[PDB]
Amino acid sequence: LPLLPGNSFNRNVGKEKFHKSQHWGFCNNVMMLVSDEKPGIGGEPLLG
Amino acid sequence: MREIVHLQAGQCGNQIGAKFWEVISDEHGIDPTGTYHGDSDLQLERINVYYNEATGGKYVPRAVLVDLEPGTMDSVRSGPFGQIFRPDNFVFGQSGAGNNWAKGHYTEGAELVDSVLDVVRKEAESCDCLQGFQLTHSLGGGTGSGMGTLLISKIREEYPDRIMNTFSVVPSPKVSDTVVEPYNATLSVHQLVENTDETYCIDNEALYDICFRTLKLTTPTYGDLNHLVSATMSGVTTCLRFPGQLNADLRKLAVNMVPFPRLHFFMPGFAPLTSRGSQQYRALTVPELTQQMFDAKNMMAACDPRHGRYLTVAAVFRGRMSMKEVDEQMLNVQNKNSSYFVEWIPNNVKTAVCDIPPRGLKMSATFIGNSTAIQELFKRISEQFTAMFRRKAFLHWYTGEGMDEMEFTEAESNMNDLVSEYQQYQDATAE
Amino acid sequence: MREIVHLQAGQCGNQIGAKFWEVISDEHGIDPTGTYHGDSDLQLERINVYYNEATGGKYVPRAVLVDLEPGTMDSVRSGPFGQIFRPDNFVFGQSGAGNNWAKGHYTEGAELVDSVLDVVRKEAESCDCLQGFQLTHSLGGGTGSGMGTLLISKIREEYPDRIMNTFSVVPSPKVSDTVVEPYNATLSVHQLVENTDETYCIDNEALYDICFRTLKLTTPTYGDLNHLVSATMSGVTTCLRFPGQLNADLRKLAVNMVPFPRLHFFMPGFAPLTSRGSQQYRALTVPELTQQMFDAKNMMAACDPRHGRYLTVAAVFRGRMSMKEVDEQMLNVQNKNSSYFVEWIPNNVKTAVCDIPPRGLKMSATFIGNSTAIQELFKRISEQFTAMFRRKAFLHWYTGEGMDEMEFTEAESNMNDLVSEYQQYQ
Amino acid sequence: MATNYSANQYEKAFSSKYLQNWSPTKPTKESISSHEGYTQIIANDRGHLLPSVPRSKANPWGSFMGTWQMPLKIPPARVTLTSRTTAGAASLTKWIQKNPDLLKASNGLCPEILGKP
Amino acid sequence: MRECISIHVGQAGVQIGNACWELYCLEHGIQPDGQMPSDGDDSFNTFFSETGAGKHVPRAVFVDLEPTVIDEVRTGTYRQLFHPEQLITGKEDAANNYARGHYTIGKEIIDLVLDRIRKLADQCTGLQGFLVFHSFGGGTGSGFTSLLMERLSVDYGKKSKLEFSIYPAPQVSTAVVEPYNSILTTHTTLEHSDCAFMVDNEAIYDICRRNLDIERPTYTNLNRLIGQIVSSITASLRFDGALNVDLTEFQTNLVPYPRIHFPLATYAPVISAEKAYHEQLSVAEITNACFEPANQMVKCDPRHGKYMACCLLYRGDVVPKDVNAAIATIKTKRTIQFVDWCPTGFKVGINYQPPTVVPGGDLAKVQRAVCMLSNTTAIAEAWARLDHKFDLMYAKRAFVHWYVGEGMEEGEFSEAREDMAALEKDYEEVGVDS
Amino acid sequence: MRECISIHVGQAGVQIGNACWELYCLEHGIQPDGQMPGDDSFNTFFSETGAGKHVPRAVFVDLEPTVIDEVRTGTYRQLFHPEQLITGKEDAANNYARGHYTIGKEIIDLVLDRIRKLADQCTGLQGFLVFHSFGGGTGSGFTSLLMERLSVDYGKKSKLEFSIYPAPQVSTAVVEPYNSILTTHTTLEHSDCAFMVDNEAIYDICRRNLDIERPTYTNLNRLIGQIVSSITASLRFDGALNVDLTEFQTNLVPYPRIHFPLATYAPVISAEKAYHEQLSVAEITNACFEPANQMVKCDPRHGKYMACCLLYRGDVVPKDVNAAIATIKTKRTIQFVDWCPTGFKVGINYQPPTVVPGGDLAKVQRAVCMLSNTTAIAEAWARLDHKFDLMYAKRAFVHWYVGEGMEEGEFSEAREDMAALEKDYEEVGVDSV
Ligand SMILES: Nc1nc2c(ncn2[C@@H]2O[C@H](COP(=O)(O)OP(=O)(O)OP(=O)(O)O)[C@@H](O)[C@H]2O)c(=O)[nH]1
Ligand SMILES: Nc1nc2c(ncn2[C@@H]2O[C@H](COP(=O)(O)OP(=O)(O)OP(=O)(O)O)[C@@H](O)[C@H]2O)c(=O)[nH]1
Ligand SMILES: Nc1nc2c(ncn2[C@@H]2O[C@H](COP(=O)(O)OP(=O)(O)O)[C@@H](O)[C@H]2O)c(=O)[nH]1
Ligand SMILES: Nc1nc2c(ncn2[C@@H]2O[C@H](COP(=O)(O)OP(=O)(O)O)[C@@H](O)[C@H]2O)c(=O)[nH]1
Ligand SMILES: [Mg+2]
Ligand SMILES: [Mg+2]
Repeated sequence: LPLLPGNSFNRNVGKEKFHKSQHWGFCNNVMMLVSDEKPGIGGEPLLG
Repeated sequence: MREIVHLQAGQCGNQIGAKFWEVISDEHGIDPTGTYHGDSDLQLERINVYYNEATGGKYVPRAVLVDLEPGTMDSVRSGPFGQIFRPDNFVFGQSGAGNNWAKGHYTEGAELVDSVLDVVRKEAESCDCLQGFQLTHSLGGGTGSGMGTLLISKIREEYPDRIMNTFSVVPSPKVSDTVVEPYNATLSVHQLVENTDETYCIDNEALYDICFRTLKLTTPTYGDLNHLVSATMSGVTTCLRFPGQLNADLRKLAVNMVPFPRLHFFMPGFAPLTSRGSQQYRALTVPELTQQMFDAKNMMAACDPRHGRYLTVAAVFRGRMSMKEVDEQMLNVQNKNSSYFVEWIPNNVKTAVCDIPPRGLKMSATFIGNSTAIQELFKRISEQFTAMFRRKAFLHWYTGEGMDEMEFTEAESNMNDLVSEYQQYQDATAE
Repeated sequence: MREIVHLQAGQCGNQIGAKFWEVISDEHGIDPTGTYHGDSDLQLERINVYYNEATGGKYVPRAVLVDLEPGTMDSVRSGPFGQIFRPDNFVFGQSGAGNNWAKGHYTEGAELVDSVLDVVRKEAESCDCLQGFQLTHSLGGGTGSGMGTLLISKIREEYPDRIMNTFSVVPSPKVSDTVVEPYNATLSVHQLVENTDETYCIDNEALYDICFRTLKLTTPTYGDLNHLVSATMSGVTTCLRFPGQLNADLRKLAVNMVPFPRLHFFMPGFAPLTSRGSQQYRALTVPELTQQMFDAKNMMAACDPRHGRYLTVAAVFRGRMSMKEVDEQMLNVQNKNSSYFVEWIPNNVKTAVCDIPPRGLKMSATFIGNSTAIQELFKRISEQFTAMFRRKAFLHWYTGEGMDEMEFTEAESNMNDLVSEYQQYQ
Repeated sequence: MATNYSANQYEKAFSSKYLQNWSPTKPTKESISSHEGYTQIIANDRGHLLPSVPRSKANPWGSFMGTWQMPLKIPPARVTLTSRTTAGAASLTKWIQKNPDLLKASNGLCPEILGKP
Repeated sequence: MRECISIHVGQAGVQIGNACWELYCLEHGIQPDGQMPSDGDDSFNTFFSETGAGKHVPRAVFVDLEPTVIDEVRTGTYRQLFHPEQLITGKEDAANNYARGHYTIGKEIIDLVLDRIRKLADQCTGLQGFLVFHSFGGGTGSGFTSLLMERLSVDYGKKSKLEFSIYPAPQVSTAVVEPYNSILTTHTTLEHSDCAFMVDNEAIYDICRRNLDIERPTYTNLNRLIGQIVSSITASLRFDGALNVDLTEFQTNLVPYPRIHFPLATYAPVISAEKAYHEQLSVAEITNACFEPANQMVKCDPRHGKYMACCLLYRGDVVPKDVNAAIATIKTKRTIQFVDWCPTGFKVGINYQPPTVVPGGDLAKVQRAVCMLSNTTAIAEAWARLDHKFDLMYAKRAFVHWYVGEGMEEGEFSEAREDMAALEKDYEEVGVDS
Repeated sequence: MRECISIHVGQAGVQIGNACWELYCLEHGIQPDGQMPGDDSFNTFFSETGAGKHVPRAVFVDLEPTVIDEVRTGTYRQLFHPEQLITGKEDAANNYARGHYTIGKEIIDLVLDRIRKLADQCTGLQGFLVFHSFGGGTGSGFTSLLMERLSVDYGKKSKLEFSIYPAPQVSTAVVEPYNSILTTHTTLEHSDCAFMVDNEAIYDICRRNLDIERPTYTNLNRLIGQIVSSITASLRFDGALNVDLTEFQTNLVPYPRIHFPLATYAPVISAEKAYHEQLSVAEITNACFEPANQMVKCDPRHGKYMACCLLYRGDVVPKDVNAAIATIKTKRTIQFVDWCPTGFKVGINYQPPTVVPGGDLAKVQRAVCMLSNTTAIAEAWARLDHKFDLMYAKRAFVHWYVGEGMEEGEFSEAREDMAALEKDYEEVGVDSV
């Protein structure tokens, strides 16, 4: 399945806990990436 | 030697760009880490078009992600390919647009364009010979419509002698995902007609209808629609980064499909979309790509080309194929239908051929059509705009934020002059 | 190079159409999967006439299936040979016609011609040099007679200089499987006389006669009747896809059959059909074929040629045979019978010879006969249309869909004139 | 949304019966008029119509007829005068003509008359 | 995608619905719980609907004005099959009163009934029509059914509305205001219906006594027979056949004129297991048994009248050649008479699946069967007798205050009697040969 | 960052706050002590502390201790901040004048100080959600000047309202028309959008859908909490396309005097009927338009829809939404005004609703909440005006209001203002030829 139009499937079929953290935010009046150590969606680590 | 800088405006632009960079990372064999894991030697010849080299052999995209509310920006970063974009390329405020063209253009989108053009200048001055700019946005929102046109009008006066390609999600005829779609669409099209070099009108009705009656999916989430749009974007720029027999880049295509300066709205299409249940029933031949390219059900816009006259047509092929078959198929499809092509232009179709087909595919083709039947979109938008505007519906949200009421009337008048130009060039004769 | 596009309308068109593609998939050695499993290399010489080449050596038919209800399309797809058809060629609505001509022509069938002509235009332009079209329907229904005549008048305006064939199942005299049968049968013959090149009249009464006294079948289901029709549809075009000593296509038979453009209603027959008990009591010769071919019990239409005059006659032989014995028998039947043949046309019978017989059989022949005695068919319908119409029975199902009442009186006068064209040549 | 706009080439997929809605249907705008120039403003800031603008005379809230407001003797929906007498079919036309409020309603049973007696 | 909505109104409607839906469940192999044991078949989509958890819910609406008929269904064996809202229940019955069932009590629950009908019809993906099961004599089944069909024709444009009516028997009658309710029903129903298959209890009693050899039948056997009839009608939709009939074709093929939509229903063979051992059941015998006057399921003799149109539906191990031969044998007789303006009098349908056996039943296990819907002129005598009873009761203005004080004016009686008097002349004008 | 401030004023607001914050703790996995058993989706509602303790961004306001002491004593005593529960001394006693002019000025400084202290810790504030009831003395009188001072301090933040409207037949108080008139006359100019419910419609829904013959206020509070969670779920969780708190402010208020939507939720069924019913995307949005499923006792067939907002949660794909919306679009019984040719907004979120233990709703895979602005509210306004001037024609109950601080001309000016409001609705409904 070499990524053609329609050659994809839902990752969200049997998944629960669709959360989202605040990776992007402001600190010291500066646009920043706040943390760099945060889970992806539902507690899952962000691929390394 | 021809770098392309990518602009992603709004949440629609952010999701479509996050799919597009995934698609061409798969095309060039770049892993989600950022390194190169590929087999051919041709995938590294032209990679500076989209990627910047770093220290350690890392290729990072030449894209900037502009938004106002970082919710979709977090959703972009929490994805599969969210770790390849540089964190300095993410630009965001702290207040929502709220589906307001005034909030996107005047009040909240005025303090952010300074940062956006700072980042855009930083990316554009690193290129050895910049080709142009690409933009992804939607005409039914607050940040894509409100600030995307501001970015267009800023970077075009900064860089006049370049090209501007827009992939714009026009309002749907029956979805109506926003109540103030006619206001936002009219006020954005009035800027696009003056400040855009090429516009591609991509519509969600046509995307859904292609995705059922041609691809035969049952549950088409937005990943599939973004994949179709991303395949169109990859097929447009393919001769720039892969060799072939007859090369044609974006400037050449714009030259050969824009005969008058106000006429730069295009219908796209993609050709080998094969059904999930019917792939042993079809053959892979150039006439079978052409028959699907020129099918009226295969356009990515909700307008019927049979209602007007094809001004110009461009076809970009991918794969190893014979030139005689391609030329005779374009000649046959021109000659057999003499009522859907303007008679004062012979040879309405440009052809380009690239050597490398997409991965897992044998042949490919992309169709870009400049047609007079695009006046139906602007006519519907103008009629809905006057139906709302005659009654002062929803006007306080726009007028109480420093917008005069003559702006609406001048936008309507420019849209009506444009559709009059389209009607005149439909009704013109050879004599 | 000479392609034939098959159009199937109705449930009668779909059950005949599904049995037809089962027959010529065995002549060309095509499995239910679709690939080729055969012994001769001559079977693939002319296979582009009926099949479209696909990837991996798979052949799909050039047939479009049209119906206003998927009730019969589901039964076709669940059969043995239901996997060969392209799934984009199935065209179907969601409301039946209800054996009403007005609904199938004006109200319900008017939406469905938007989708059919997208499929017909896709298959017709993919050919190299289109020979002509083909239709299978019934004149006693709502889909076959209603929309099947809407498709004829729409693909003839697009493609005027072609060959239009119809295998139309006319109503039977005593069967009468529809109460409103002559309204649909008269309003459809009025449309066939102006828009069709050749028409083959098939009657279900005559197919019952053959399966009783010739084939001696105790239980003749419609699987066997749709075999008899499909053995004639493949015998007419057998010179298009097989070599011979003297060959004749669809156009060559129509030139030699039709002396005046209104007279194009034929009567088919097949020849070597024999019961299982009398298989060993019969010798295979060309006079054995010519005797059964001209038999009045062997016609597929409920019209007796002994009551009329043979205008023109054709025969399409199959199998290796001598050209003297073929040309001797057609002369011998004309010399004895000087009353059943017209006098201002000498040598009424045309002959064609193919070389490849059907599998497991030594010789064959297909009979096409234009006769004056086909006026028996149009006169027993015009007496039943006029019987119902003067009391105005069942008009509110037709006039209530917008149809004018002068259209009924025009369908009388076009068909009452047609029986007077045939009388003056008897 | 007083107006429904056609999808031009995809209008068949959005027909009323294909979307599983078997009742009658609001009309679809097949053809679109073309204007020329900006639109004069006819309404107030509060949405009120200006004094010079002509107005309609129907109910400002709608034309819905409930169960207890519909006529006691509702006319039929299929009316064919093909086989009736010249006076029997005349009573059918007067029956439909008697109640113009049912024909004008948003629900609006609209019989279609065909034929001659 | 050939769906069909069942609307069972009245006590007769509810009991016939129970007897029908038991047969449907056993035909499609669905438990009383609602789920098929083990078992990708979709043939039940005509009558059932797939919940995602593998449970099938019927496409029927049970309507009543009294709780003690629906409560037996709600606490019976099939208490888990039906949806809770599909069993709609009134509070106080109409009590043999057309005015009560039309204007006062029937005007209340009609919005809820139409809402549930709208939900089912939006669930359906291709709709053949509605089948309304009711009785002319009863207050609910007459009065509520009249305005149900009026508002149903208002809501849905020209869809098929088939009727299964319990006609008043000529001698046996439970009620006494039955002619009043029947006149006031049919006068409204004339312009708002498509076809009305009629069966009455006296003829089915005689059939069940003579043929099935049951000395004391109840309503259960009659409702089983009616369920067999409706299964034979819908078997062409549900199972494949040689040539099959839709739900619109015999609406078109049995109604020759706008005021005449009253066929009669007959089934063959209705024989017991002691006589099925002896009798050979061929194709000709069952279709000769349909045409007999004693086997007719309406207490009327068609030898007085002339057949207008016929519709035959064969099921089982049947070949079309014997059907053709037997139809020719019926046509060549002299005791069966057809009108002169109908030379093509028949319609034929053929199906493969034989009728199923319900345990505890009465009918035998057979290989072939046949149903018939025939339109005769021999119902003008039934209309004349019913108008006799109406006029005889109405000359003294008896039982009239029970309608006048509960909703309707008094001139509606005279207008309905004039409409039926015109219908008599309609039938006699149609029945004259030219 | 995308975060809200909740203001629960009155006994109704406090009980709705209890039912809301129990649900919020359930979705974010916060124990009643206030500590998680990492993820930061709670930052919309809960704010961290250096001791690992999460405190809500809510302010409970009341003029009587007997409703706040239950919060201070019960299960969630360790969760709420001690100064977030502000309690007066004597109640407003069903008096708008007592709640606005005498008792309301004693704690308004403390309430505004606490609101400012919450907004200082807020880094980017979406807006305020005010929960109140029209028919209560505190919930109208104090809420009026609370909205006025919030508009004075915070210039253009979103101030969404969740208001218990007076039910047409069921009613508790007697001066309910006086209180409702006098609070609408001020919130008309000092509100942005007012989502409304009433008790009788939710009683009917809980009776005919959940088969609960004897509901209490707890079931109603849970049903309102589900709606508030469905509104804020686009901020808290990720979706295909999500909706901010400004977007349905802009897309439902066409005119400054017309900001009164109606709320509807679907599917609302029990576990005994979820076994039978199949709840697809089309059926729930066909159920939203049904008048028996409305949460305001009114019939929208007698009116014309001005605008609509749909919010989907769960296992939902976009073309089912599109097809069901077109099926709605092609129905004659649903009518729209003539000047709104694009009427809908659609938002989609991924996480299905969370079931509360001890509750009554069965949990499902998908749900939808509708916020519909329609013309058929002129019935409610005209009936309420009829009750007001019927009571006021002979000066009943007026000495109670006059002796507490207001002039009697305020009654006549408020009645004239809503007399103008009725004309506004009528002239908006009038078509143009
Ligand atoms: N064939 C048949 N007829 C029935 C059955 N039950 C009742 N009937 C007939 O129905 C007639 C009376 O009407 P019902 O159906 O009992 O009652 P209803 O229609 O609900 O009218 P109300 O009692 O006033 O509410 C009687 O004359 C019976 O002939 C049945 O199970 N089978
Ligand atoms: N829906 C709903 N309404 C409530 C609830 N609690 C109280 N109400 C409404 O509140 C109204 C009475 O005012 P309250 O909220 O009890 O008290 P108040 O607003 O503080 O006014 P005062 O008692 O005078 O201080 C009643 O009409 C109820 O409709 C509740 O839990 N749910
Ligand atoms: N093709 C596509 N369209 C999208 C996507 N997300 C949103 N849209 C469209 O964008 C339109 C709304 O634009 P909006 O999100 O308000 O733009 P914004 O205000 O700039 O963020 C809707 O009509 C959607 O159909 C996506 O991922 N793919
Ligand atoms: N020869 C033949 N005739 C058939 C077959 N099926 C049906 N018929 C005849 O077709 C006539 C009616 O066709 P009908 O079903 O109304 O066609 P439709 O309305 O187009 O679906 C009947 O008289 C049947 O005898 C078949 O398989 N073979
Ligand atoms: Mg009863
Ligand atoms: Mg209190």
